[PDB]
Amino acid sequence: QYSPNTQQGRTSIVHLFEWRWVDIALECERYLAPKGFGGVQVSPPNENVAIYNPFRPWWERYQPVSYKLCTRSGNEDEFRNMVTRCNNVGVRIYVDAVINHMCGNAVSAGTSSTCGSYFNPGSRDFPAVPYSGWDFNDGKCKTGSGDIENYNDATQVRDCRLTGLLDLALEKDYVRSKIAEYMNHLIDIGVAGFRLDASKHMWPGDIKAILDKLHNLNSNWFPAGSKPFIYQEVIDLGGEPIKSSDYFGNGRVTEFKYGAKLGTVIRKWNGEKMSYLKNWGEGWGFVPSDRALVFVDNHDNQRGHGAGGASILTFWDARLYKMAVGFMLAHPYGFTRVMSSYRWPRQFQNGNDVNDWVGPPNNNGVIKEVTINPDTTCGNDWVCEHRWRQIRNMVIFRNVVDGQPFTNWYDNGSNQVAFGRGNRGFIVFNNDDWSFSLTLQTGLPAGTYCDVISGDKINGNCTGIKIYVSDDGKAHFSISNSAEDPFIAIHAESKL
Ligand SMILES: O=c1c(O)c(-c2cc(O)c(O)c(O)c2)oc2cc(O)cc(O)c12
Ligand SMILES: *[C@@H]1O[C@H](CO)[C@@H](O)[C@H](O)[C@H]1NC(C)=O
Ligand SMILES: [Ca+2]
Ligand SMILES: [Cl-]
Repeated sequence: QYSPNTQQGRTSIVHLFEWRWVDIALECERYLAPKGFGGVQVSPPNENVAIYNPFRPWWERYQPVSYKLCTRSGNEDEFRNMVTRCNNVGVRIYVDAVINHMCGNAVSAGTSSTCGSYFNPGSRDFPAVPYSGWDFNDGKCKTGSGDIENYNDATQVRDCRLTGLLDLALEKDYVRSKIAEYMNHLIDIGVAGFRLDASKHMWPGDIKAILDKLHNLNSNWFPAGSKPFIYQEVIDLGGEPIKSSDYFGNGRVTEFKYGAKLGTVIRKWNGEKMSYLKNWGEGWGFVPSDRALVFVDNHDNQRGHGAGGASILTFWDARLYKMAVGFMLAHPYGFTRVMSSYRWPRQFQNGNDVNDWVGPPNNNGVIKEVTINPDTTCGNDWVCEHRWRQIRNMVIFRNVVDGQPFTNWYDNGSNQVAFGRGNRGFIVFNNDDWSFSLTLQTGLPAGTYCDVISGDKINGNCTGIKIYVSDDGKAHFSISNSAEDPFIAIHAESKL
């Protein structure tokens, strides 16, 4: 469960948050395959509650009604078509599995669901997925409210309702089997793995029992015996009894400390500096690299009130964001997930965004298609960070330097740092309020290299900055604190 199952050489996955299946299928063919992306995390593909008070919020997708592959992203035919087309070009699909719970206990009964299935939260009746009151933790939870009230009690966090979400009795073989039936339908369709939503709210042993019921990947696309990639969404910032290490026997875990600390370092909060990143990784109290799923931001915390708070960097902070994503993609620690978002009317009121609930761009509730502009950016309010030159080229940088050691570290005692990846890549950062002009040891063979941040290598020439490495492996780097992107990256495949 620890291997991503991406093609050799492809080292990242991209979260195409709220994208429709037909648009992801096209994206796999026209961009993800040629640009070296390993795979895509898709939004929950199972039927969810259609919420209309706040109009179709993104979070309605985390309130299941059934396991039918029928959502605003598309139906089962559209989902299968996307998995087949993506797999046919070597780009994998990872499903966001919402398996800890069904919808909120106070949601009204009826057919207000993405596939019209009937459901009655009050009576614990979800007939589309034979689930009844016998399949929930109402009698197991010990809190006075029935909801999670205190994170200092690890039992309560697993057996009670997360903000009222009906909590499935995951100890029951029937419930484990209905979840495995859903996950195996997806594996047999061709998915390569899963993001296990709300993993902190599930017992490590219950997750293990479900994973033990899962098939190996579809043998028409994957080698025999390939186990699905599992990355568990566990929010562990160190202040509670639940530790993400309790989940290592099931697969990888999301390392939320990664984006939180990279955000405080790049924002320079409480005196933090990039020079402090030499020991980035386990040295900062993070999980083992081989169990980490890393990212700068995710769909939830990019809204400001999630794991990491206001320190999280997002596309809204474009300049610093590209630098954070660049550092992440250059550094060997963990398996990287790049975020791809949609723009919404962010409106801050008393320190909080009152529009953080806004769902994807839409016409009367129907998600808008992703349009591609001649300059390769996206229209219809899709941000497409994965298409930004500075991010896409760093996704390729990670591929080129795959397996290469962290070496040749340099720092000015403040925010000007640099490091290489063996003899395959080198990156330089300037987050100080002054210029960086210095000759550094790069560890790379002599020659002319194109900076893949300010430009590209096209037709044997560089469209942006050019770096000259001499026979001694040294090269001079000049980065003004007022440059569009205060960082330079060069690698074996950007060499002229
Ligand atoms: O609708 C909601 C929802 O889905 C989630 C949610 C959060 C997670 O961390 C999950 O893992 C998850 O599956 C769902 O947040 C919520 C928090 C609220 O206060 C109210 C809500 O209505 C939701
Ligand atoms: C490099 O760019 C110049 C134009 O600036 C062009 O004449 C030359 O042919 C390019 N080199 C290659 C190898 O295409
Ligand atoms: Ca639970
Ligand atoms: Cl996540």
